[PDB]
Amino acid sequence: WSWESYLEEQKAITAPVSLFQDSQAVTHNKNGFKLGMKLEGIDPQHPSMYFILTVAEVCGYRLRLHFDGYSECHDFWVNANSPDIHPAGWFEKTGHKLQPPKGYKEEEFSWSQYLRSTRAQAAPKHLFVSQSHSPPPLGFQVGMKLEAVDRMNPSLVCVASVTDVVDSRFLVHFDNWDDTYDYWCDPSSPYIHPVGWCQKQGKPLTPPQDYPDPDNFCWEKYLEETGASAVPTWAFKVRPPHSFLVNMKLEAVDRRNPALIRVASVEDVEDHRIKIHFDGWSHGYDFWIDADHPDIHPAGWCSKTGHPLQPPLGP
Amino acid sequence: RHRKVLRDN
Repeated sequence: WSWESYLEEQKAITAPVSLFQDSQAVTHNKNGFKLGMKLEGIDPQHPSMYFILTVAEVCGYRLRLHFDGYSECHDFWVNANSPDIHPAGWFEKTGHKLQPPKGYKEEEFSWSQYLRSTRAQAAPKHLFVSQSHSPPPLGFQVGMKLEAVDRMNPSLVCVASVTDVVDSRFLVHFDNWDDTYDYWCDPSSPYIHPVGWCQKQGKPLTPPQDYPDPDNFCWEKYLEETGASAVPTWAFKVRPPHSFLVNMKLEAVDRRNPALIRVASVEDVEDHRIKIHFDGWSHGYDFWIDADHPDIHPAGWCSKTGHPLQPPLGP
Repeated sequence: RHRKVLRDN
């Protein structure tokens, strides 16, 4: 099986490398993560929370992470250039809470004591693209407020806060709702807007959960009572639309078995999202993904990184 | 996983 032959038989094209972000495309970086290395990372189910994680498996430029003390059914894959993972000790030097291994208390945990007990190695610092040493997203301070699409109820644009800032990204939280709605952004995110956007647009603004007299929510009053400032309007940047076109081919991580990466096709497109189809499979498995998601790649990515590529289901 | 829903509690 080769891309060349397949693109020949299917009279098709891959999405050009130049349509992807550098981080989605890069193949020449070695994976320096090793089995059993320990580190800190975001829980994909609770994006505001940080946990101790151990390298459980490595495949090409990808690694499987395991939550120390918890069940192996929570393991997840990331790329070796993930910004969502950090070296041991990062939480304390940067103002982040670390959830201890299952069974520990928070001040019963130290890295030096834990590495002694486990006889494990911390993943070396030079492996991590994100250590809170890069330029911050200009204008986005912790505690500032903004309006944001609830991506889990995306008809709603809502009162939101910046709750975390790490290198070039920041964490959006929906005031008085739980953290499961939190998501990480940069200043060009198409899902976020300055305070006052909804009313300039003539769109309803969803106030904090159970806010008194929700219809008469007023930004100026809410800001004053919470002792908060709005993110300034100049900090918000326009992201240009992607240029992926229908039928272009690429490589995508399987959401149903994320250890796999499959031959894929652009099935449909929006300004900032693409609908993926896995060639050879039911359209029931098709799915929308943001164009900047870390789990889509140009053709050749698997080959060049040392990851198996799943070829289309044949007859 | 429940969507946002208008309720009266």
